Amino acid sequence: TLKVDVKTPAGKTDGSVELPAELFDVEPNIALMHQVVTAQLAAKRQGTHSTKTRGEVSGGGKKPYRQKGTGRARQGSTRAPQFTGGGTVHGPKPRDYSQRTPKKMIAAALRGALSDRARNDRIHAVTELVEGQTPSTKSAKTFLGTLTENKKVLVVIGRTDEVGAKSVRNLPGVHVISPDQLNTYDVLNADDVVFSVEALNAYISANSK
Amino acid sequence: MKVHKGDTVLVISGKDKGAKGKVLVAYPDRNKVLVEGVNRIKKHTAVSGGIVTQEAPIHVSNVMVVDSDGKPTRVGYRIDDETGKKVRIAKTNGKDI
RNA sequence: UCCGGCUCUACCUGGCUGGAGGGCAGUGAGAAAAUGUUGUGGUUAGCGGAAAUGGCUUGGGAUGGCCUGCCGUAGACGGUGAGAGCCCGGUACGUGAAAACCCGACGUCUGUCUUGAUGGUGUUCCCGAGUAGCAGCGGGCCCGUGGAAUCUGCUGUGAAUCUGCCGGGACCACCCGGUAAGCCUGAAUACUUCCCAGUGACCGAUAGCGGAUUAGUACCGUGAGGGAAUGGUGAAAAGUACCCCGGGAGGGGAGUGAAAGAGUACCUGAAACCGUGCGCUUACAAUCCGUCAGAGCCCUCGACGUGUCGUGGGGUGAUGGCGUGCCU
RNA sequence: GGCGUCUGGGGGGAACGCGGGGAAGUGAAACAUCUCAGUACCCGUAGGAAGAGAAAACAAAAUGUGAUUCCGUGAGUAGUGG
Repeated sequence: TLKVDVKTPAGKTDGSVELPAELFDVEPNIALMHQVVTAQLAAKRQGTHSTKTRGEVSGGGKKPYRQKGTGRARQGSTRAPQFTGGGTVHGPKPRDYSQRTPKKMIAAALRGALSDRARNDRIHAVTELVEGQTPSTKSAKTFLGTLTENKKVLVVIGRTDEVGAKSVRNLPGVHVISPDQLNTYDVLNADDVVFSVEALNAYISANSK
Repeated sequence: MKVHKGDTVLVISGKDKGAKGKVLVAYPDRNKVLVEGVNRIKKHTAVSGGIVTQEAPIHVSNVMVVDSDGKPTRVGYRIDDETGKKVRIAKTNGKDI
């Protein structure tokens, strides 16, 4: 059981969250986390690579000269692989790279990852990043300076709280996310993780039932 | 293009960094302008040819429009909604240049 | 709902033919044309748009390094004389349409039910005809003629209307479901000649579309039809003014340029291949062309001493022995 | 049939569709039935999508379903087959 203190931009604390024990005391399985991130990246990767084999190229559909009497070798098309202009043989093709990793392996990855960060005290919470309804990236940057010094960081802000997203978007390191599409690559690439409290509550009362 | 013939400019990059100059012609289709006193080249012309020292074109992103107050300043665009013009305007003062 | 006249006819009723308030619906598949308002509704041009001539050094040029500041609903991208958030173009964001076009929105305009319906009750009539069905040849249905239904094509024959008819894998009786042979019907679905905007663990000039270069061109063929090759100066042409040799090409000086080991045959500039010099060796010798020993000469590093061996190293290498190319 | 007038159609298209026609090399270690494939190709007509489409249907005594089409499964199964 790990406790977190919410934090405010104006220089105060509101309250404390008492995180679960089973989500955030999982022991990581490095092979599991490896497999899953590899799958994510593979499904990201698009298969725009195609080549024209011997049967799609232009021409070649006439035996260019005799079989015998000539002196030279035997040839059946002017577009075969050994020519210069000829067909690719076993080329790239447009294909899919997704692979079907299961729900339990995925979630085990995510819980183990959040545990790896929590044990090392890199999960910070916060009510908000901003004052009312006017984005200003200088605010959020100063607040993250208060709360953090590392290069890179993750931010979990919901959908409705658009101002925090619009604010912190432009920063160099930051990589913002909604907790409905919470994943593993984006967690592990970071060093610190900033949850909103609404986000934590949603995550927890969505998983726990 | 934020430069027109007749304007005055300050050179940024080149050996002639720190030069005032008057624009003579522009070449907007390729963003280059022939400023006076800068980019001096010893062209050979044979006739009765001769080694003659002529201008050559800056690229327009190596000159800042000199402010009306005599300092290198950016330029921007208000509207005089009555007359419907879009005046080129410095971003230190706001004046007409 | 009121009446106008009509039920051949004046009179009581039942039933029509008109108009009227009304309702319903409408460019619907269910009838069809145009109308005028009309929405910051959309498309067809675009526009503004934050913040460093910052300091030292390098360098031809700073967009580099180091040190100082700033913007950020904008650190996507590209270019600019070398990796540029603060130079430029533009992005986040907000703006913008006289006219035409598309969406609905309306009011016109058009019909349309309104003269009406809910139920009762015992029997005649109708319920899509050369068709359904059966036989003969055939197609396709998981089904290749098999016991082979259903769906069907050509010929030949050819029925009834509700105790009717067709199906429930031959067929028959019972039960079940359904009511053919008249017609329309959106949405989910498939596709990209063209157009617009982007992405890439795709190529990067023998690759990638055949086509980065005049490319379906040149060239070939009578003809259908085949079907190629060639990208890069440099930051900007400042593309060598002038002189000398030469008929001219081409070159040497002088110059430009950061560099002409960048000269319009030009980034770099391999090998094969073609030659010029320097050292060794080779014209009494039988050589898969090398390898092991090695004389002699030439170069070099080092300890020393008037030149000299060495835990040396490298090029050639007289002469001797051994030795029958590579792959399938 | 002839004469006059009025409105239509006529051809091109990259794929996609529906109706019709319609092979062969291949596999079967030969081969004709079969398969390749009702594919390629050819024809006639379209549309922005098409065609099908309102039960003379399924089902099994369960008191069931309720136009059609396209996707997943049933299923490489029940079966068919020199």
